[PDB]
Amino acid sequence: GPVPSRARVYTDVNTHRPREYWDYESHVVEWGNQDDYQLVRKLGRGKYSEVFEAINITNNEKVVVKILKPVKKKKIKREIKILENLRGGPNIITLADIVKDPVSRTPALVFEHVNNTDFKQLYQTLTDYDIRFYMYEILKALDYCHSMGIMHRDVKPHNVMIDHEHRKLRLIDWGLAEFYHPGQEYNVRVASRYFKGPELLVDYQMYDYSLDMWSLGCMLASMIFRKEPFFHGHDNYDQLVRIAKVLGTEDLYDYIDKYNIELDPRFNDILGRHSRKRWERFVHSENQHLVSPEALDFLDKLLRYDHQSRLTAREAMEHPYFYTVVKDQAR
Ligand SMILES: Cc1cnc2c(S(=O)(=O)N3CCC(CCNCc4ccc(-c5ccccc5)c(Cl)c4)CC3)cccc2c1
Repeated sequence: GPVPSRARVYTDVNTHRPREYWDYESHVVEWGNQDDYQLVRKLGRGKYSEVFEAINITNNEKVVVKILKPVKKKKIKREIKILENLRGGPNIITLADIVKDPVSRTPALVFEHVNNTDFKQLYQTLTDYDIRFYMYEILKALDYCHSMGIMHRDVKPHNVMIDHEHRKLRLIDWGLAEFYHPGQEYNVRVASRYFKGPELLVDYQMYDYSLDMWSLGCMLASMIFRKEPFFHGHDNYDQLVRIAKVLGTEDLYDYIDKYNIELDPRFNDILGRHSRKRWERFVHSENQHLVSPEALDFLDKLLRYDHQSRLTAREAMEHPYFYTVVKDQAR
């Protein structure tokens, strides 16, 4: 059976909190008054929610309403508790209220007003500096939630809002997030395929905050190399193959050995043998303006098989890739 693993940081943060902090099954939702909010316009739709701009009529505040599609009550409680625990954190969406929808009977989360810039208009105009800046802003949200004992587990472009006009950013969709407890075995069937860590793909359940750092690395690769998604698997198996064709099979098998992970002998044959590639082979005339030695060094230190060897959020924030942004922020 597999060798156990622990977060290198924020290991015991939840153990030191009152049980109610993380024991979301005990949480009692006190519903607000639905009549306080009038929907104004639809902003977007997901498979799990509909998002609207609304107005709080009690006081004339602009608000955003996320009307949840039916999900298991446990997972709704989890997301609410996490949002409440993280309220006020840097670049975390701020949950103002919780109301039941009259029509669908389903829950509606009410947030402090947030703006999204149509990314497509930005994508073609995003500088090397901009990427460093926004990556730093994401890292502030991740360091915060990790420090608060919470893994996002679904880091991806769709879960990152920017308001480019005001240089503002928000990490959204906390629906897959979970509390970190040392020893706990988590469901590996989380995150979008392109951003799943190797730990998920090889079925190592005793994972931690460092999952988010892999996903972040996948995002960084897609941005600097202009290749979205960067690791484009067509299935969960091929996802790991795409990774292995870049990082190499030697380090993959070293990881599996270190943690005594049992992998299907079939998987071993379809994985094959691949050299570790230099990152330079993915630089081309279109993307080279986004790529620096510092960007590649940083990327290298996120995208490791061994979850324990990846940078933490706080370490990442100290990395040379961010030096001029930090200096400039401290204007
Ligand atoms: C709570 C809530 C829920 N939804 C809301 C909606 S929505 O549902 O319509 N909405 C969902 C979110 C989606 C995100 C677009 N992300 C683009 C992006 C951003 C940053 C990066 C990036 C990272 C690192 C370095 C450089 C760039 C990249 Cl690569 C891409 C837009 C659409 C609108 C308004 C307010 C809402 C409020």
